Parts: sequence; C-alpha cells; structure tokens
Amino acid sequence: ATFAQALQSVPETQVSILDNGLRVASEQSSHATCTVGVWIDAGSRYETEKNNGAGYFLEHLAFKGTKNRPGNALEKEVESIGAHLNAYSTREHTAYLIKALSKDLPKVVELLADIVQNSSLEDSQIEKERDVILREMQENDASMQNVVFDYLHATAFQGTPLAQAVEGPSENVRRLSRTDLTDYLNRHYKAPRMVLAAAGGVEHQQLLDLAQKHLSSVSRVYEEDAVPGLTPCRFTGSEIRHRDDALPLAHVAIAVEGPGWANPDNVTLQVANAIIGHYDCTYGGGVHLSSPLASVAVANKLCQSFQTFNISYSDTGLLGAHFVCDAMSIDDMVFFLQGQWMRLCTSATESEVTRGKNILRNALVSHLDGTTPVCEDIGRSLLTYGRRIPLAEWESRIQEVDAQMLRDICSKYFYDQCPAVAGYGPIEQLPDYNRIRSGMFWLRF
Amino acid sequence: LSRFLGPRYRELARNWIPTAGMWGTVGAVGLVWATDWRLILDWVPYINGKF
Amino acid sequence: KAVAFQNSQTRIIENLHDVAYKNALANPLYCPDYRMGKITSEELHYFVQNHFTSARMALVGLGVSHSVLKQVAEQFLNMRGGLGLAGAKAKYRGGEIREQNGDNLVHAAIVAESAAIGNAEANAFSVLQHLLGAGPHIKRGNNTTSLLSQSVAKGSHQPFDVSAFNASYSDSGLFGIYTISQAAAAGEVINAAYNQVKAVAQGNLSSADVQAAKNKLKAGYLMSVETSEGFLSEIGSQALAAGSYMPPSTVLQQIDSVADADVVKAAKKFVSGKKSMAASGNLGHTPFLDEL
Amino acid sequence: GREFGNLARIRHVISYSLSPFEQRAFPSYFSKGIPNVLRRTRERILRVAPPFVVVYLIYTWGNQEFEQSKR
Amino acid sequence: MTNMRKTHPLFKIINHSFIDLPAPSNISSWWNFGSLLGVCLMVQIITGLFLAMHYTSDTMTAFSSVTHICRDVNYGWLIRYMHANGASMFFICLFLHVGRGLYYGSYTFMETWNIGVLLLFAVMATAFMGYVLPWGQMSFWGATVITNLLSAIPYIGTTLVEWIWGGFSVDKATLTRFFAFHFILPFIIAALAIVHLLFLHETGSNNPTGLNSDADKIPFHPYYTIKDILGILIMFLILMTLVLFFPDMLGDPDNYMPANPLNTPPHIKPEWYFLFAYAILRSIPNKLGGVLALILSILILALMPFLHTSKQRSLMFRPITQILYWILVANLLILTWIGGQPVEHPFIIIGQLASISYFSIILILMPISGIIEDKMLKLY
Amino acid sequence: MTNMRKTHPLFKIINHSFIDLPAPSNISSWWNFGSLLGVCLMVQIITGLFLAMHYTSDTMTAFSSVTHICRDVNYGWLIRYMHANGASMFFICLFLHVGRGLYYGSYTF
Amino acid sequence: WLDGFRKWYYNAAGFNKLGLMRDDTLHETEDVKEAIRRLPEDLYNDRMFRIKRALDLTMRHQILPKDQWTKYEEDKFYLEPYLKEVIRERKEREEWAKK
Amino acid sequence: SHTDVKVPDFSDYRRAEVLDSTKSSKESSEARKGFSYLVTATTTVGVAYAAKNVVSQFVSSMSASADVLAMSKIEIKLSD
Amino acid sequence: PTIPSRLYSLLFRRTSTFALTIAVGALFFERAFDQGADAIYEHINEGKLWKHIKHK
Ligand code: HEM
Ligand code: HEM
Ligand code: HEM
Ligand code: HEM
Repeated sequence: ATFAQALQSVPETQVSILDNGLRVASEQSSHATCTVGVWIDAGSRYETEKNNGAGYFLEHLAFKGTKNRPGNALEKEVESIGAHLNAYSTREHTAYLIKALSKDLPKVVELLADIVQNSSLEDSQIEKERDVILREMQENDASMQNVVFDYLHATAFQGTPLAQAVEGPSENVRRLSRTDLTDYLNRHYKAPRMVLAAAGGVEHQQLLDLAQKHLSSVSRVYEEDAVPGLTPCRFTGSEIRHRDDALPLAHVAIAVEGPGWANPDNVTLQVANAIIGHYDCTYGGGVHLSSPLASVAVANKLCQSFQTFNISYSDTGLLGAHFVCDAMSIDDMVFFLQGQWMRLCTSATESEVTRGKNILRNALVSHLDGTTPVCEDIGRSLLTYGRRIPLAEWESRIQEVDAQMLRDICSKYFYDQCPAVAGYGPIEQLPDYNRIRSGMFWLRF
Repeated sequence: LSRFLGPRYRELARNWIPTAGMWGTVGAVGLVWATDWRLILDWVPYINGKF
Repeated sequence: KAVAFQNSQTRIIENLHDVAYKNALANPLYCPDYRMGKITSEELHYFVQNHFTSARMALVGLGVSHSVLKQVAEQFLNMRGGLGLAGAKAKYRGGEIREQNGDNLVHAAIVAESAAIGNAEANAFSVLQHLLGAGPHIKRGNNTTSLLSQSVAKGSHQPFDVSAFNASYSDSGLFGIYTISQAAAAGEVINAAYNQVKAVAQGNLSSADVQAAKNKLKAGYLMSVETSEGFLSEIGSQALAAGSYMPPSTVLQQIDSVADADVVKAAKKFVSGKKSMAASGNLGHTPFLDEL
Repeated sequence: GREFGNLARIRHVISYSLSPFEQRAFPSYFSKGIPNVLRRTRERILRVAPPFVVVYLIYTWGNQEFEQSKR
Repeated sequence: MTNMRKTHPLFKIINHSFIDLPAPSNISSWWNFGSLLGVCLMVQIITGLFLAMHYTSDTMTAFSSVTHICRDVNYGWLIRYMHANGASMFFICLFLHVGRGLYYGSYTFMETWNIGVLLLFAVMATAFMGYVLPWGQMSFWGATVITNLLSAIPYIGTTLVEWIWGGFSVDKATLTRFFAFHFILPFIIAALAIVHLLFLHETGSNNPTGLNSDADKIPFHPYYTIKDILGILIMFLILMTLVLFFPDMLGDPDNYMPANPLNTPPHIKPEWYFLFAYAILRSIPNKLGGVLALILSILILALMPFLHTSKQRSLMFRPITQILYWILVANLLILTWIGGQPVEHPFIIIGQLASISYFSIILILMPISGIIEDKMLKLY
Repeated sequence: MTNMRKTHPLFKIINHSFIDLPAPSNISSWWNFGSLLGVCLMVQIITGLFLAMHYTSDTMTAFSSVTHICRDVNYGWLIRYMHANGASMFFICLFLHVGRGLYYGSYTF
Repeated sequence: WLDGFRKWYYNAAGFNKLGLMRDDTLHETEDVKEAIRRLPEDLYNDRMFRIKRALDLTMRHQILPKDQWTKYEEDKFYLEPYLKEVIRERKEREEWAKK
Repeated sequence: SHTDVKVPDFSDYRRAEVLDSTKSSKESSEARKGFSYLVTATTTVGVAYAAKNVVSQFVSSMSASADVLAMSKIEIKLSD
Repeated sequence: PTIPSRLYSLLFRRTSTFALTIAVGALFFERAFDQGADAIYEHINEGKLWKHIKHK
C-alpha cells in the first residue's frame, strides 16, 4: 500500500472522560507491552516564587512514600511484576510512566492510583530527598545545554511564571516543607487536568473499568473555589551571557517567540526549523550534508554541534538554535545562522521545503514509533491540543505547506524580531545585541 | 551560467523579482529627486507650479 | 573516539574485554591511537572483501514486502557469495589492568566466563543478572529487590551504583559485577557485592525473587522487542547468528523453563571461574583480584 | 602566498647553492650567454617577428600611398 | 630580545610587503614594471611638487609661467621636461605592465585587475587633464576636441560639457579646474596602487609559466630589491636620455605657441599614449559610437578575466595565442600610427580595419584560440 | 559560502578598523574627536578641492581670484568661509584631542 | 597526420623542452586544487619537483638538452582520472543545486 | 547553581505597553518597531537632505560662474 | 492595530519599502520644507527683500 493508506491504517486513539472529568486514551496495537502513565498539566508554570520546586520535588517524591503501601513497597510490587517506571517533569507537564507486560495491568493502574492520590510525605524522606535534590542540582551544572535552556527561559520570559526553572533555586529548595507540597498536590494535581495514556497491548473498556475502580474521584472541586489560571507570558528579547573563559566549549542559544501549541502553525515553523536542521561532530555526512549551515560549519570548522528547536508552551514558544561552539567562531556561527535563517526566510525553494516536509514526516513517525514516546505524544497532545491529532491529519497539515506559505509566516515569526540570547562559556566572540539585530534584518531585502 | 540556469534558480529569481524591482524604483525615484528632472517633476502636483 | 570516551562506561568496557579475552574479542570496539593515521584503504578493502559476504549476511525488513525485498536482494547481492574469512576463537585471559583516571567516581568491574548465547547456562546467566540488578528499573529509586544493591547499601552510605552485566557472544561470554563507587568506600562496596554473589553461590535465594527475576527478564526482552529498531536488531541478530526466528512467546517459555538450580550452578561457575577486573579512578582503596 | 613557512608541502627535494663570494659574478657570460640569447630568440622570433613586418609593410604602404594620393 | 621587523607594526607591514614577501624566483625583467610604475609615480609626484611651486594657473600667464619655469627658474627646464618625459616613461611602463598582464596569465587576479583598470582610467584622465595645463594652442584645442567628443550623448551631454568646462568653451575656470584635478588625482592613484598592492599580497605574485609557485619561493630582499635597483637605473637611463637629449621628441612641437582660440592647428592630435584612443574614437562614424568605443576600448581588457576559456594559465605554453597577442600589439602600434596621422582617405579605412581586427582579437578570436589549444592538447 | 567581511581583504581592513574593532564601552564625547578630526580633515580636503577650481596663485590676481571665488562663481562664498571656519574647527578638534590625551593619560601609546 | 601535428604542437608549446608533462601546466582552479589534494603522494612529490625544476629553469632562462626532454609518447595523463572524477562530481553537485 | 539566576526588575527602562506581565509583546511589537523606525526614517530624510543639498551646492559651484554667464550672452545685433 | 503598526507592517519592515518611504518623503520634504522655510524667512523680513519692493 501507500503512505496515506498506511497512516490511515495506523489505529485511532479513543479518548473518554470519566465521572470526575479525567481523560483516558489508549492505542491498541499488536505488541504485548503496556505503557500506562498519568500526565498532569502542572509544571514550572502555575507556580509562584514560593513553592517553586514543588513539581520537581513531587516528581522525585511520588515513588518513595505511599499511604497504602508504605516505604519501598511500590518498588517491591513493581519489581514483583518486573515493570519499568519513568517520571519526567517539564514546564507544563509532569508525568508518571509504567512500561510493563499487559497481564500486569490492574497492578500497574493500582500502583498509579496509589502514586497520584495516596502518596504519603514523610519528613525524613523530605530531608533525605532535599539533600539528594541539592546534590543533583549541583551535578546539573555539568548539563550545559540544560543550563543554557534554563538561562534562555530565564531571560526570554522575565517577570513571568516561565522565568523560573523546573527544579527551583537553592534558596527555595531548603524552605519547602510538607504543607506547601500538599497544598501543591491539592491544587495542581486535579483530575480533569490529568490524562491516562496506555498505547498498545491494552483494551479501552478494560482501562475504563479499571479507571472507574481505581482512578475515579481523585479531586474535582477546589478548596475555596480558587481556580488556577494560565496567563499570556511576556516574551522579552534579551541577552544573558555567563562568561566562563576557562571553560572549554561555549553553548549559545538564540530563540524567537513562536506561536505555541494551540496555534495551528507549529507544522510550518517546524518545517522551517527542520530545513535548518541539526549537526553534531560525530555525524559522518561531512561537507555533503544537506543543511547548508551544517555544510558551512564543517567546511570552515565552525562549531562542534548545533540543534534547532521548537519548544512550545500554551500561546508562547521558544524556537531557535543552540550551538556548542569553540571560543573563536561564535561570530561566524551567529552570522551564518542568521544568514541561513533569513536566506530561508527570503528565498525558500520547493526542493528545500519538500526536503523539510519529508524529514518532518520521517521525524514524526520515528518519534511516534515507540510505545513510551507515543504515550508522551498522547499525554502532551491531550493536555495541549485538546483532542489528539492523528498522523493522517498531521500529513494533511504537512502537505498544504509550500515555499510561499513558509516565506510569509516566516516573515511573521522571524523577520526583524528581537530574540533571546543565552550563553555559557567563552562568550567574548559573541556579537553584542545590536550586532545580532543588525545581522537579523537583511541589507538587500 | 550553465550551472546558474535551472528551475530552482528561476524560482529564486521569481522570489527576488518584487524587491529588486522596488529597489530599481528606489534608484529611479532617488535619481529623479537628486537631479530634479523638469519633465518628471512637472507631473507631480505638489511641485506643479514653478520648482 | 573522543566523544565515545567522554563516557566512562565504554572505556573500561573496552579495556575489560582487552583483559578478559586473549586474541579475538579483546580487539577493541573503537580504534586505538597507535592505528590512527595508519588505517589504509587497501586494508579496508581487504577486510570488506574477506568479511562482507553472503553466507554470513542477514537482511531484515520492517514494513517492506518480502517479494520486493527478494527482488532487490537478488538484483544487487549476487556479488560476494562466499562464506568468508573465519574469525578466531576467543580464549579467556584473566588478570587486571588497574589504571588511574582522576575523578572521585571509580568504575570497577569484575567478570568471568559464561556460556555463549543460545545455551541453557546463558539463559540461567541472564536471569541471574536480572536477579542481581541489570539496571535502574525505577527512575531515581533505590532498586530494593536487587540483592547486590541491598548487600552493598547495608554496609555503605555514600552514593554508588552496583549492577551486574551479561554479554554473551557466539563463542564465549562474560558475566560480572560493575560497581561505580566513591574512591574511599569502593573496597567495602566490591567485597560486599562479591560476598553477595558468594551467598547466591551457596544458595541463599528466594523462589519469589527468582520468579521476579524471570518476570524482569521477560519484561526487558519485551522492551527490546517493542521498538521497531530494537525488533529489527532482534531479528537481525537472530537471522545472523542462529538463522531461525523463535517467537517471543517461545522466549518467554524458555525463561519460565529456567529454574533455581541453574541459577545456583551459574553462580558457582562465576565464583569458581578465573576472573578479570577493569578499574578506573582514584585507586587508593580499590581492592585487587587476589584480595577478593 | 600567505607566509614563508606554511605555503607548500613538498618532499625529498635537495637544493645545493654556493656563495655569492665563493663564485664568479659573470660565470661564462659570453660563451654560455650568446648561445642562450640565440636559443631564446630562435624559440620566439617566429612568433614575435611577422606581425612587426606586417606593421612595417602597412607603414610604408600608407606613407607611399598617401604621398601618391596627395599629388 | 625580539625582532623589530616582526614586532614593530609599520615595520611588520613593510617587512611583509617588501622584505620577505613570498615571491616566485623565475620572474623576468617584465615583472619589474610594477615597481617601476611605483617609482615613476613617485618621481612624477616629486617633479610635480617642484614644478607647481612656480606654476601660475590662469590663461593670461599660464604659458608665461611655463616659459618662466623653462628659462628664469634655475633648473626648471629639467623639472618640466623630466615631468613630461616622465609621463611618457610612466605610460610606456604602464603599457608594458598591461602587456605583461595580457600576456602572462594574470587576468585571473580579478579584484587586482578591476582596481587596475580603475587606476588606468584615473591615470589617463590625469594625463590629459595635466596636458591641458601648459596652455598652448595644441593643448587648448586638444582639450576642446576631447571634451567636445563627450557631448555626443543626448540629454546629459551639454549639461556634462558645460559642467566640465565652466562655460561655453575652455577658459580660466577650466584651467584652474584641471590644475586642481591634476593635483588631487595622482595621490588617489597612489592610494589605489597601495590597495592594488594589498589585493596582490592577498594571493602573492605569479610566475611566467602560469604554475603554482608555492614550492619555490625566495625572499623579496635582497633578491628583488637589487633587480628593482637595476630596473630603476635602466629606467632612469631611458628617462634621463629622454629629458637631457631628446626633450620634445615624444612631445608635440605644436604645443609651444601661446594659446589662441581664433585659429586652429592644421591637424589636431593628442598625445602618444592617447593616439590609439583617438584612433578608436575616429574609427566609428557616429560620435556616440566613438565615445562608446572609447569607453569599451579602455574597459574591454577588464573583461579578460571573463574571457579565459583555456585551462592553461599563461601564454608561455600557448603558441598561436601568442600569435594573436602579438597581432594585438601590432594592432595597437597601427592604432598609434593611425591616431598620429590626420583624418584622410585612406587612413580612415586602415584605422577602421585595424580597430575591427583589434576588437575581434580581444573579444572573439582569443577565446576560440584557447578552445583550440585545449582541443589540440586533448583536454576534452 | 564564506563571510565577506572576514574574507575580502579590503573588507577585512574595514572590519578590523571600523566594524568589528575591539573598542571600550566606556569612552566619552572626547573620544569622538579623533573621528571628528578625520571627517573634518576629509571635508577640508573636499572643500579646498572645490575651492582650488577657481583659485589663481600669482602676485597680482590672487585677491582678485579670492573675491571671484567669494562673489562671482555660484555659491563659492560658502566653500571659502566653510574652509576658513573648518580650519578653525580643525584646530578646535585638534586642541581638544590633544587636551583629551593630556586629560586621560594616553602618553603610554 | 594528426599525431604528427599534435607532436609538432607539443614541440611548439615549449614545456616538453622545459621539463613538464601535460598535467603540470594546468591553471590551479578549485577543481585542479581539489585534484592536487587528491593525488597520491609519490605523484604529488615528483609533480612539485617538476614544477620547482621548471621554476629553476625559467629563472635561469635555459632548458634541458634534448635527451631528457619529456616526449609525447613518454607523457602520462596522471591527473585525468582524478580531474574527470572531480569535474563529474562538480557537475552532479551543480545539477543537484539546479534541482 | 544555574537556577538561582534571575533577570532583575527592568520596570524603570521598559515601555508601558511591555510593562505588564499578563500581556504578550507581539501585540505592541509592531508599535515599538514602527515608532523606532519612524525615528530612524525621520533622521534619514534629513540626512538625505544634507547629502543632496550640499552635493548640489558643490555641483553648481563646479558649474559655470555668474560672470561667465553674464559674458556668454552675445551683444544684441538689434534692428540695425 | 494602532497608528504606527499598520505602516510598520506595510512600508517599514522591508528595506525596499523603507527606502521608497525615505525617497518619497525626501521629495515631499524638499518641497514642503523649502516652502515653509521661505515662508518663515519672508515673514521674518517682508519688505526688506527684493520681493515686495519689485514694484519699481
Ligand atoms: C601605475 C601604477 C601601478 C603600480 C604602481 C603597480 C604596482 C604593481 C606592483 C608593485 C606589482 C607587483 C610586481 C612586483 O613588485 O614584483 C604589480 C603587479 C601587478 N599589477 Fe600592477 N601596478 C600598476 C598598474 C597596474 C595596472 C593598471 C594593472 C591592470 C592592468 C595592474 C595589474 C597588475 C597585475 C595583474 C599584477 C600581477 C602580475 C605581475 O606581478 O606582473 N597594475 N603592480
Ligand atoms: C600629484 C603629482 C603631480 C603634480 C603636482 C603635477 C603637476 C603638474 C603641473 C604643475 C604641470 C604643468 C607644468 C607643465 O607644463 O609641465 C603638469 C604638467 C603635466 N603633467 Fe603633471 N603633475 C603630477 C603628476 C602627473 C602624472 C602622474 C602624470 C602622468 C600621467 C602627469 C602628466 C603631466 C603632463 C603630460 C603634463 C604636461 C607636460 C607639458 O606639456 O609641459 N603629471 N603637471
Ligand atoms: C591629525 C589629526 C588627528 C587625527 C585625524 C587623529 C585620529 C585619531 C583617531 C581616529 C583616534 C581613534 C579614536 C579615539 O580612540 O579617540 C585617535 C586616538 C588617539 N589619538 Fe589621534 N588623531 C589626530 C591627532 C592626534 C594628536 C595630535 C595626538 C597627540 C597628542 C593624537 C594622539 C592620539 C591618542 C593618544 C589616541 C588614543 C587615546 C585616546 O583616544 O584617548 N592624535 N586619533
Ligand atoms: C589639500 C586640501 C586643501 C586645499 C586644496 C586647500 C586649498 C586652499 C586654497 C586654494 C585656499 C585659498 C582660498 C581661500 O580660502 O581664500 C585655502 C585657504 C585656507 N586654507 Fe586650505 N586647503 C586645503 C586643506 C586645508 C586644511 C587641512 C587646512 C587647515 C589646516 C586649511 C587651512 C586654510 C586656511 C586657514 C585658509 C585661509 C582661509 C581664508 O582666510 O580664506 N586648508 N586653502
């Protein structure tokens, strides 16, 4: 068969709402694994300066203490069934994931129902996990692209709830007690901001009967009718530059505010971002690589790596490029990156956009190949897009994108805009912000 | 020339038609404004009278 | 080579295989610095002539029709239809390397001989690995059924990571303990882990823990199956080495057929065989192989 | 032609050179010079010579024809 | 403790350009003409320094100031005739430099060649624009003829020629205009020669053989400064033979009357470096076509970077391209003789045939000559 | 493709001089007087260049040529008095540049 | 007759007298300099020796005697299987740029 | 660590259409760009006036003098 | 959209539109500024100039 018939033959996600409003979705396929996870809409957003590390602390803390199965009885039960867990926490999503066999499904959803509602919070575990969180946050300074992405989120959205980290600062970790964490659990872990993603190996009527038995009546009504509210965060085009000249490699990111999740143009900004592409120095393509920024970078030995990202949040996104470069070619990488960006934005070709559309189609089906990242897509799509967009509709959104369409909405979201610039390392040969802005908008057009 | 003639370069030239034509009108209007041509400045109604 | 040696695991995995094998499997996965600059295209052509040939080649396809793949394989693979140059039989070497790195995290691993993949001793050895903690099943957890992690954490309080790893090749395999420790308590960590495998070898075992190891191995094999690149790697290695594809349910029946006495016999074989140890870090309290 | 050390990558070539002060300044200036000038003019006189005699023929044609036509 | 020629920055750029510049060892006497043009421009600048100190620019006493220089000023005749015959020395060194540039494969130094033809346009403009300044009958009528041939363009021509005249004809404002222009133009020629040397020193020099000369390099000092001194001494021999023995031979004798607008010379003729320009302008019967043939004749050797169809660089290994190059310089000599001759039947048909053949050599026949070189040597 | 400002040598000179020069961010209005001296020297060169198109140097008609510059040619009064007051501005900017060099201790260059 | 005319053209070109074969007198463009990077080492070494000896001979303004001239039948076309590969790779690169 | 870095209070410098944190900057982005480029263009029209008019003064000074314009008109031949 | 936002979106974001706005405003600035400067000059001296005494 063909591509459109094959992505039609990819099975649908039945999404259903329980008696409290919690959303349940599954993707039944042929494999015998089973990847049930709860996605909660809490994150670093919907946190103030107080209780800032509460989402990362509860992500760390939901496995260690339980009301019904106390101590390490969660670990003993999940290794009696032999399963694997995961807990990633982002700026707008926190999640709990179990990959298992499909014959352990009431044990998996019972362990999730004891994780997300009946988690106990012992103060000895609070002190021990506070020490482990402080040691991990000291270890996280080596994670330099995470440092630069956190600096970019600090300098891109200053004065907003998106300025703060997911982990929280060290002056805010040390004052987090139990009652602030259970206030965060009573506020932001509410049931219709929670989805139950399954992927293959399951049956949806079995999952809805088990969600009626276990994950029903979590919490629906607020305490004093005090609803949380999302705000449109201000994007401030700024520059932060952490200068460490003894450090070997400079990580510099440049990002413009993109439209975000609910706006329909993430496909065309992603196909511009995928025309620009990515490079690391272990890639054996050489000079003959298709992306001309990577071809120029390996032609004149500019940088070690560059990665072009479209990180999206609800109405606010960061789309840009982060490069690991040396101390002597940041001006070259910034000039050739803005030249490739606005060569794309002025002179986009049909061969370039069909290369990008093909690499986006392959990147989306390679992302949604595996059961754990397709559950990541099910949870993120159910919390953000409302419905879950199937890949036939993603193909129909991809196939309408042409070079003219890309040129004007690139002129909307790229041209003459003030970007946010972050840098950790030897940031001396970064240009100053007026040279970044003069290297944005073109001398010809 | 032979490497510069193609479908992609014709599409890039079609993409660069209106801004280069507008830059040509920028150069023509600037040449008219610099030299003050008596045939052309007598058609504009704001400089219609004697200047 | 610099990117793959930024990770500290791959360096002593390569030097572990260098000290654990004699001639064949002791050749490193990455090119050493003495051959960098001396790799010739004639030697590249001689190796791809003598070892890229049809009787050792297995070509697998997910989403591709079998008649189309048969046509493409017959239209481009009539060239190089021999059996190939025979690889040497790997023999066990033993001994240590112990070398200094310059970080507080000391990585030390002690292995010995296990059977080749496709043998009942190797099916016992993988379930003995999943009894003694093949990796972090829980993100940011404590791994509280792995007997190595319990018997090290009952005596040590510093941050660590004690796992057991199995690597079975076509002729001979390695089973052993990989301990990442701090430089002060690493002797207590390695000796407590080795005394735990001594307790498994005398037979201090629980049959529910053996059944949990069997379910851990069955679930981890299903994690290897469930990704399409992992499924392609699984049937590529099956059609390459064995030449036949067992069903995953038949693999689950073999893992359920492995019982406790084979785990006791394989633990006795690991504790009685000649060992090899690769270590890296500040080595002032790292124990020697004679001291174990 | 960037600098004087990183220009070429040549190999196995040996150059012997004597002093200015251990040798003659005009070493066989006539007996090896006038055959060399004769060899160079033999190589290039068939290419540099007939355009100039075309120039001289056009010059004498123009002068004698203008003086004929101005009678 | 440290080397001064690589430490001190003026001495660093002097050492990099002049002392141990990587230069090819096999360059002939024809490569000396660029430094001969530099020292000839410097001797034109210093003789103009010592010439304009007694020169008064107005049409009542410009020729009286010139005769006061040649008679009443002590050693002023040597300065004025050295300046005129050094302009002749400058143009014969420029013509041999551009003949070397057309010969030895150095079209491909593209920005060097483009700023060279901008320099050549400025050198020709300052040569005519200083040739007006003695204010003779031949200089005034040559100024009138050369500026009047710029009036062939419709709608900008008479505006341009009253702009360049300052009146209905050449007068006092025209002479002071040309003296101010003749002061200012060789210094921007010298700055253009400095950045021409910079565009050369980006990629080094080249050999007569058209090869990459990076394998065999000698320093510029003392191997090329003594060839520079020998070239300077033979150039000063021919220049001082020109000033002290034959002062008005290369010049025109008709310039040495006082300037009179009421009469005309029996044939109007510009200088010997402008004779091929005047013959190319006289070849086309249309006057706008003549001034377009003038501009295209000076500019058409800048198209020689784009007229390199051969895979061999120099003309040393190109035997019938050598035939076409020597018939090109034969056409240049015939053009010089035709421009020296007045406008009579049949000098006009000889100038027409020679200008058509010169444009056919520089445009048509030499790229197909390079094509038949690489066809006869089995490149394709 | 390549960076033109760091590839072309005529553009490399202007990139090292006036575009990507490492300059301190501190420097006041007194440090602008060097570029003011260069620009006013360029307009003195251009102004005297357009002033010498009618100037005649002799002992009789130099003042007649100066008054022919002042009132007879089209708008030469602006060029002549611009040249005089720009020589005054040349020495104003030169004396304030010398006073800046004494003022801020740049004798070490 | 065409081989005799080509041998007379080889004698009249002058680099057979001077010590070079056909592939040393190429203009160093980016394709020829890519082939300069793509020769083997011994062919590169005696090619740059022949260019250095040719530069020595045109510095001295003299040639070798006739017994050691490079004959037309002694000419080898060493650069041509590298230069044709570079030319066809550049041709397919410009066709992919046109595509 | 890296998470203890916060950008400080920029309320004294920022514009009043950006000063509130509940609004996006893309609504007033065209307003700030069309104010600052209006400042740039209204500078550049006077820079173009200063580069046109002074060049026109110098070109008309390079043109013919008023004394030459008075003397270039010929004597009137009149009725007789 | 406010007052400068539409003119930024249609004649300031592209450099060719920017230069066309600069040149058209340069011509209009030439005529309007010369008219206003001569109007304020003849207001600062009406009868001293040669205009308004040209009745003779
Ligand atoms: C009249 C002033 C000129 C000066 C002072 C001048 C100066 C020089 C110098 C110093 C060299 C290097 C030769 C050496 O030092 O060994 C040179 C070479 C060169 N010049 Fe000029 N030049 C002048 C005119 C021109 C013109 C008008 C052209 C354009 C046709 C030109 C094109 C070249 C080229 C292509 C080379 C490189 C090939 C060679 O070295 O002969 N030059 N010039
Ligand atoms: C900036 C340096 C120069 C100055 C100050 C200068 C100055 C003068 C002056 C004052 C005269 C008039 C005196 C006379 O009748 O000979 C003159 C004449 C002349 N100059 Fe120059 N000159 C300079 C450079 C050049 C150059 C580079 C050339 C060559 C292109 C040149 C070619 C001539 C010619 C041909 C004459 C007319 C000679 C005659 O017929 O008497 N000058 N120059
Ligand atoms: C001939 C007129 C002059 C010109 C065109 C000129 C030009 C310049 C320029 C462009 C700069 C760099 C801009 C800056 O850093 O201020 C500069 C700086 C400097 N100049 Fe000059 N300059 C002139 C006269 C002088 C004189 C007479 C002195 C000696 C007292 C001098 C000493 C310096 C010093 C010491 C500096 C660097 C420190 C500083 O700028 O405070 N300059 N000049
Ligand atoms: C190379 C370019 C220059 C040329 C061709 C030039 C030429 C002239 C001429 C022809 C005059 C006399 C006309 C007049 O103003 O009455 C003059 C006057 C003068 N120049 Fe220059 N000049 C130049 C540069 C300068 C500079 C850089 C200075 C400043 C040091 C300067 C200072 C003066 C002064 C003070 C006068 C007298 C002003 C007066 O009272 O009329 N000139 N210049």
